[PDB]
Amino acid sequence: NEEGRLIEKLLGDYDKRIKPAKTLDHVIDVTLKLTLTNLISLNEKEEALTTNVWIEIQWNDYRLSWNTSEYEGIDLVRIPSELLWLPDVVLENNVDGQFEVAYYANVLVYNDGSMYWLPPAIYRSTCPIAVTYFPFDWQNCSLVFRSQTYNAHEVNLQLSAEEGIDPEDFTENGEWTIRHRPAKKNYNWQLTKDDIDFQEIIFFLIIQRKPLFYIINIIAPCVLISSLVVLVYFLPAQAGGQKCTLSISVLLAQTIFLFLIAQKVPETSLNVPLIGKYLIFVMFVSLVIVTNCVIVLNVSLRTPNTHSCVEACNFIAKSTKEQNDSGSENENWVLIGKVIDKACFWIALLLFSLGTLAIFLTGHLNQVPE
Amino acid sequence: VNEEERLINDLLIVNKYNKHVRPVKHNNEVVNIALSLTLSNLISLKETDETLTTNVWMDHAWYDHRLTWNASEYSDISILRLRPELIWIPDIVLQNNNDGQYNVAYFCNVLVRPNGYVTWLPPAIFRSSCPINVLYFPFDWQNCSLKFTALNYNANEISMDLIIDPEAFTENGEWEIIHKPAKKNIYGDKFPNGTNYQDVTFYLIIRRKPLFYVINFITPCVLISFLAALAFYLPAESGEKMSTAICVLLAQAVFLLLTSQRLPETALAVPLIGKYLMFIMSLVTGVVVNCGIVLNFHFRTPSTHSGIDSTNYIVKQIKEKNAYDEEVGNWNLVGQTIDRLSMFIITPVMVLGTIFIFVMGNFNRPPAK
Amino acid sequence: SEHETRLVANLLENYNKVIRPVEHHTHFVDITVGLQLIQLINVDEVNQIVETNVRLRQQWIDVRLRWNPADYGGIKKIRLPSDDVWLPDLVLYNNADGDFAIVHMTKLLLDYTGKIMWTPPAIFKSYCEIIVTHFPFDQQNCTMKLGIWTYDGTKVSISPESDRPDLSTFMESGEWVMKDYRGWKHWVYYTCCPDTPYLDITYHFIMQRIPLYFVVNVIIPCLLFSFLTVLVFYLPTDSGEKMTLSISVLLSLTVFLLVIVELIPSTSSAVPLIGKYMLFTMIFVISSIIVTVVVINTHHRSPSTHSAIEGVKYIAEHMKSDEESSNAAEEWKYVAMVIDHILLCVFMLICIIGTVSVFAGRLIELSQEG
Amino acid sequence: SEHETRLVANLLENYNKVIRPVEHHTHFVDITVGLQLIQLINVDEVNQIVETNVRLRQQWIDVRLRWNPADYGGIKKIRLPSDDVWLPDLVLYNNADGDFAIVHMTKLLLDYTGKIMWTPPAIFKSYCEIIVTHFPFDQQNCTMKLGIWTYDGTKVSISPESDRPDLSTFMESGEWVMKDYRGWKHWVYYTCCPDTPYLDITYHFIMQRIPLYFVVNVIIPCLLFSFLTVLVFYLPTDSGEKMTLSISVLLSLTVFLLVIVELIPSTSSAVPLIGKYMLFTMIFVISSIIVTVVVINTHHRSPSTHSAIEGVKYIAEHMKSDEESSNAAEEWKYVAMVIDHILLCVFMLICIIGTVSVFAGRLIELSQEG
Amino acid sequence: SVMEDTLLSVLFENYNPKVRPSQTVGDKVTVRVGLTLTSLLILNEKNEEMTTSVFLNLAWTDYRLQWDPAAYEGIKDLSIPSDDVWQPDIVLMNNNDGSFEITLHVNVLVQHTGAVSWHPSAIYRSSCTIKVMYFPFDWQNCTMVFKSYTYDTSEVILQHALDAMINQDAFTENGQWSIEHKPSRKNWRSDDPSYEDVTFYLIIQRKPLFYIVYTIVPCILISILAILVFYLPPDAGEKMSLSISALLALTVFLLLLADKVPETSLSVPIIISYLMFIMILVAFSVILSVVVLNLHHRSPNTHEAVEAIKYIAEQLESASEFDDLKKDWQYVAMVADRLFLYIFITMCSIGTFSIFLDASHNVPPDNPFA
Repeated sequence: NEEGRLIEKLLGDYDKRIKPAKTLDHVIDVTLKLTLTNLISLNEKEEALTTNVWIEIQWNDYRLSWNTSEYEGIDLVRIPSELLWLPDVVLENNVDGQFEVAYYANVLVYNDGSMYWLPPAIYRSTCPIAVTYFPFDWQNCSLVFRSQTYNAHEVNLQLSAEEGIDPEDFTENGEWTIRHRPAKKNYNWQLTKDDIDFQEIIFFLIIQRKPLFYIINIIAPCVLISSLVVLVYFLPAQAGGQKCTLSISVLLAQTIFLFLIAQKVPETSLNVPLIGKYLIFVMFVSLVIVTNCVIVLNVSLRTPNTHSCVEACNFIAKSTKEQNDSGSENENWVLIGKVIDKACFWIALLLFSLGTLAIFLTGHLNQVPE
Repeated sequence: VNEEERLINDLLIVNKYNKHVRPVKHNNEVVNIALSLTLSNLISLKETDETLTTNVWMDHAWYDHRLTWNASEYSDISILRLRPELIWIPDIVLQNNNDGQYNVAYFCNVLVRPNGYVTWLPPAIFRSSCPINVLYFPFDWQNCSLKFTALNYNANEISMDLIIDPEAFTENGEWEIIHKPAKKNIYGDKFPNGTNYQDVTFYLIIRRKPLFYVINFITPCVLISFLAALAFYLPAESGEKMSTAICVLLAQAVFLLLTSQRLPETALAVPLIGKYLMFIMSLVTGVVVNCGIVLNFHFRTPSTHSGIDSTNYIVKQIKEKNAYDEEVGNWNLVGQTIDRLSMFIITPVMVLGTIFIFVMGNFNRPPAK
Repeated sequence: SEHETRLVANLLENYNKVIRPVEHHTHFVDITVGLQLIQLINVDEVNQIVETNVRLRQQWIDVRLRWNPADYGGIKKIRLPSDDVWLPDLVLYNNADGDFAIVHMTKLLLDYTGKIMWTPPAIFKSYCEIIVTHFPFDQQNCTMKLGIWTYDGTKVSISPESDRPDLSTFMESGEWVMKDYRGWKHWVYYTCCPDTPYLDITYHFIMQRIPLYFVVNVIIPCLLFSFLTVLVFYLPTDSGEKMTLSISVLLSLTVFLLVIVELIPSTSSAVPLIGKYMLFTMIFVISSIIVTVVVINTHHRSPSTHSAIEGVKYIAEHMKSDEESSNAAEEWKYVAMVIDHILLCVFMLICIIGTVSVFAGRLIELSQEG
Repeated sequence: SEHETRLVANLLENYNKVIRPVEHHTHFVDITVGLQLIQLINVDEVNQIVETNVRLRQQWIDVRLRWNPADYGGIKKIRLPSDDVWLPDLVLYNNADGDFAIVHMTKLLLDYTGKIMWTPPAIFKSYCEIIVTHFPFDQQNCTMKLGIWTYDGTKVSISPESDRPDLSTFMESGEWVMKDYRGWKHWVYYTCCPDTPYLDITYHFIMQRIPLYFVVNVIIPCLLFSFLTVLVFYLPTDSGEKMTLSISVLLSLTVFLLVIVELIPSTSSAVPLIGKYMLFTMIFVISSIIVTVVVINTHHRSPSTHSAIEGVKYIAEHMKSDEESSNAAEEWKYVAMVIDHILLCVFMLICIIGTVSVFAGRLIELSQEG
Repeated sequence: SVMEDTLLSVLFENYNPKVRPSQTVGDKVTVRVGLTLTSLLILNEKNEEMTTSVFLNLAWTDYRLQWDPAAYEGIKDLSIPSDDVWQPDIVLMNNNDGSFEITLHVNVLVQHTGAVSWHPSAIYRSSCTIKVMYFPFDWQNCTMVFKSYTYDTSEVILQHALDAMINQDAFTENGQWSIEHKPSRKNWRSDDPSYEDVTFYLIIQRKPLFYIVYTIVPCILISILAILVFYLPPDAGEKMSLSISALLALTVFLLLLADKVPETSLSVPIIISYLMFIMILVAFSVILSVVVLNLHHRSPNTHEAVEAIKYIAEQLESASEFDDLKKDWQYVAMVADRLFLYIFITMCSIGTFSIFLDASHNVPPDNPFA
């Protein structure tokens, strides 16, 4: 039906770069929305991410409501992307890595100027997550994206679901989790003093993490380690004196392990994000353990050395007996461990307090945001 | 305006100009081309793989015999600009150092002399496979060879004739640039039965040697050494801490072997000469042996490693008797041997420790020659 | 030639590339997919990405491509390059990790009559389920869906041909190993839109892992360390003069076990293996730990130990006796009746625990072996 | 309408793009520019690379762009696409490492006039000074020059604008801080050639780095290894009976920090620094060694300490008298008098090169702070 | 001018850009392929990936470009870009690991009666069957198959250069490696109507002789410590302790050896062969160190009335001395000698074995490089 002739008609008339514009002072109304589908990389030390976004694009151009041969042959249409006005998308706040295959995707015409286009894009971005978003109370990732291109005086974007998410297409390769996701539609004029307002799209993303696996990676070493120094503490009451050298081997080994745990995981928070909180209990719990641990030896270090003619000769020999006894005896008196035994229970409660102060407080920072 | 618009419509670059025809003034020898090479920067040096990423100013000159000008072209301005399409562009090829395609030295803005001669000379980020070998590491650190030219054309379609170096040295080279000659040529080969295309041959003779390996590297050899050194001093001042004298060898020993381990690691980074690697290993060994000798000769030793009268006579008999036992131990002592030992350790410290810095110095007198 | 020039020119003139073979409102464009993965190049557990060999067998028909002695006449069916065609925008839904390799501008074959195939030699980047369940010995089935991008079944329709296994031409340079793979068809209409949307090929990759070199290295030190530990018990009861001797030991061992753990988490981090696989190495490796700890604290456990010329000989002899007493006290201290008990105490335990360990070992060897 | 088509049509017929707008043998193309830096996403430390954004504000004129009531009439200041314009090839001399990201294909501000400007949110990777002397405590000012490339003076011209500071949009998450930033213009003719070459804006960034995290943990293992060596000396006094013990802790201590230095080489070459620096830890750590060198050499310092019936009772006590004098002669050697001087000897020595380390440290920050 | 416009104009009047250099279906046009190699840069021994560089010389004859007086007789040789014709495409069945760099679309040498010469050098990403069979001194085997990638020999034919050209034609001097050969066999895959690929064989030889040398040290040096620690026991038996330090150390060592190795096969791995038995030699000085340990284990103890006093005395000392003399009986060193010479057998036998293996490896599986 006129199929040929109608096509040929308006392709006389057809203008590309021009918006279907009454005039050039009062803009078009454009519809947009995004459905997450892939959160590829969460580099939080370096606070950037890559996501496959469904760029729901919609807008009106009556440059083409149709008659007879188009509107009514097919209320629906597939005409090439590369044939008119298309907005250049980007996350003012996030857009970090040019769009990927997110453009040059066939566009959807109505027959009264309804226009709809979705497509998919993997790109980089730049959310929160510096030295916090570690905690239990999540950081809202706030991404606003619009058109790169023009400013709101001849373009005007519309929005979605500020309320309802997130895990529609959340990565399963999270150790993370999302618990809400805000989205509002707004204008451009900021702290900085920028006028000629260019609309945009705000994307809040408060999310959880911490399904902990390493937890007990961290957990076991340093329980092991507290019982390891529990051996250092109770095995000295039992021990003899050749247990000086004993003990020490232990402290060598004790921190060879210690620091090697301190090298490990420090690295970890460098290569992904950062939060100090948890950081701080480990090293410093770990340091005070050390602390007291060699203090302990300085406690069984202290102490200066505990660390007839018949009868002329009977006279002197019966003195070497009493004599050396007295001396030997010296050592006795000197190392009668009143210190040691109690030094077991000294550290014991102290050990307990350390333990406790920590796990107790971890039982809290898990039991408030529980 | 001089009939300008109109004249650059007269000439028509692309339309009057044969873009598919080489303005060689028809059949003769060639249009006469000259290349100029100026490095703007050297960003990375690889030893292991013979590969260098460097930036060059591709200064190019050749006559466009259709680019002679008249009044509103020549004169109006003896010098103008013109894009890559209004533009025969060759393929100067880094013949043997262009195993890394030329970037941003392809078709950018060129300079239009006022009667054909044209001038195109921008930036080249490139990668090269220079004459490394496992031998660009001896101190000479050789001469890097590179040839530049329009690849395609022959000595009857092409002729290229011919600057330093430290024009734009990368100061964040661990190496040092001694020199930098430049001389063009032309050449006939094996498979071609003609002579042809002429080229820019530029040899780079350099030298390298951080002032920062010396530092941590000699540090651990005097350190180490003194352990071997101290091992033997301490078997005098008390050689009875047997276990602990030992421990030291376990200790000095494990420390020595990974040392040399970090050695081949930077190694692979970069293929190592035979000069340096021998003094190291041949000597470390040196020690090694003498730590194993240390061993045995430090713990070799098996030991040093009337009836009232009848009764107390038994004891003065167990007395003296086990005094020959007891003594059996001091036998083992060997203390007139003391000074010797530490002596015969000093002799060989002085022979080796010197032998090395002796080899130092005998190769540190001839280069100053 | 048989119509030769008149052939060629007629054809350019009356033919619109851009036009999609739209033959009244019906069948749409009927176009079928058929993937034959010639071979695979590489695959990454960590980042469930694969680079593979596909020859895409694409069929469809344009009745506008039937001919006479002026097209067929010339030469039967021929070779026509792409361009003139309408090319579906194929896409691996939950895959599709980028754009098809060397896809664009290749050739195809037309018959005198019409029928066209486009079966080109692809190799591309993929994206698939591994889940924590892929490094199963029992595997996970990689769910991979394929079909027409942004066109439903009204406008056009991607269909199936086709079941085939995965191990049909599986990469012979995997470490690894398949069970089977199957692919069935489906039509996805959505709860969105009352409409009839496109069609899809769903792949199911069912394959289990582990070239067996790895496996060996790691478990034999654990048997090796078995024996050391073995001494660790035997040494001590048989003479606790080198107690600190074995101190050595305990230090240099658990660090070893430590070092193993670095190696297989990074690989964790580097290759996801279903987590509950790790508590195997967990308890097991950890009992080496609780065993030590105890055995060698307890090894320490012990308080102790770990006429008148005649009556001068009896004051002296009486000094040799009491101390007679006392000698026997401290040896009375380190008995060799009960160190025997800890020996068989825990060794039974170890062939308990051992056999237990052998449990999950043997168990998912009852399910792999099949 | 208002000469609608005759206005658009006329502008493209007498419009060309081969030509640049150059005005007589003149004052060059009056190019205006400066700053709009608001984000620095990534910059490396180790390599002195900087990927930032700056909207390069350009401003110039071209008389030919003067209009009447049939282009100014219209709509005053309309905004043209960028294409139509002969854009300056701007670049960071030294630098220019990256392609400028997002410049092509833009929006361009036209007036009825004349007035033209284009604010392009350019993001790119950079390369400038810093050196080995960047991260001192006395600073460095990265020199960054920008301007046209292969065009001198006699053609073409740019000029900097305005004073704004550096800490204007300095990274707040900076392990670091700025002090100041200046940019002044200039034109560059060379001694080479008698010609006027190109014009350029030279920035200089002056800012100190390092956040303190790294710091608190470098020191710690310092202090705590000093304690050990402090123990190294105390021991012999308190517990010389463990001299072999004291050797233990040296092998201990030394291999530990030998080890700490591995890290360094890996993290230093992975974020480069002036050598100058390590020369501190150097001798202060060689100091532990140099000091165990002398103190245990000195520790071992001492060569050896490191009637007739009546007659035999006297042959026996005589056995005892010979020896007794003699042993006095080994204890004679370890007097425990000059052990309390070596600790004091070195207590004061270690109190002073420990206040040493604290010295250059503080000095240098009396010089930083300033 | 001699009818220049005329030839020039006929040619571009009868040439077809889009067309095959043939007249219908024979025969086709017999193209010559033959590559002068430049050098090779990287053998990724591990994965079997080959990046080299060569010249793509193609050459056939165009009867469509026979010239006449002025470009024939004028200038018998003229340079002309490509673009115009059928170019090879070529993929390497195996191989073709990725694109062409300077290979295609480069100018060419066109002779008078239309011989065509095309002279490009290129880098190409290939990966051949070097396998995990590129380390046995016997070396191996590979297929390098080049050929186009939609073209099925049916409209042309491929033919090579030499067959002796060798692969030590351009063998890389830099190579720590070496060159047995490369033949060249043309093939046509009958599983296809298409005439495909050509197979080029790698008889390659890898003898970088640099660090095996100091690898020989660990095998001989290690045994040092071995002979040693089994030569220490009946040397100073009170090796009691120090013994176990020997092996903590000896063990950890041959472990870390197992650290490095897996890491260096990293880029690099093959045939365990070397590994396989030094592994054995490993497990050897494992278990032999441990048995001997058992050897030590061993020792189930060790691991007047005036005359009435006298008597008392007489009994005290003798009594207990033969009891302690018993223990002497119980640990005499008859074993140490016999088993240290069992140590003699064990270790100079196991030593002269992999010395044999090694002896056999260099001399036996060498030759068959042909």
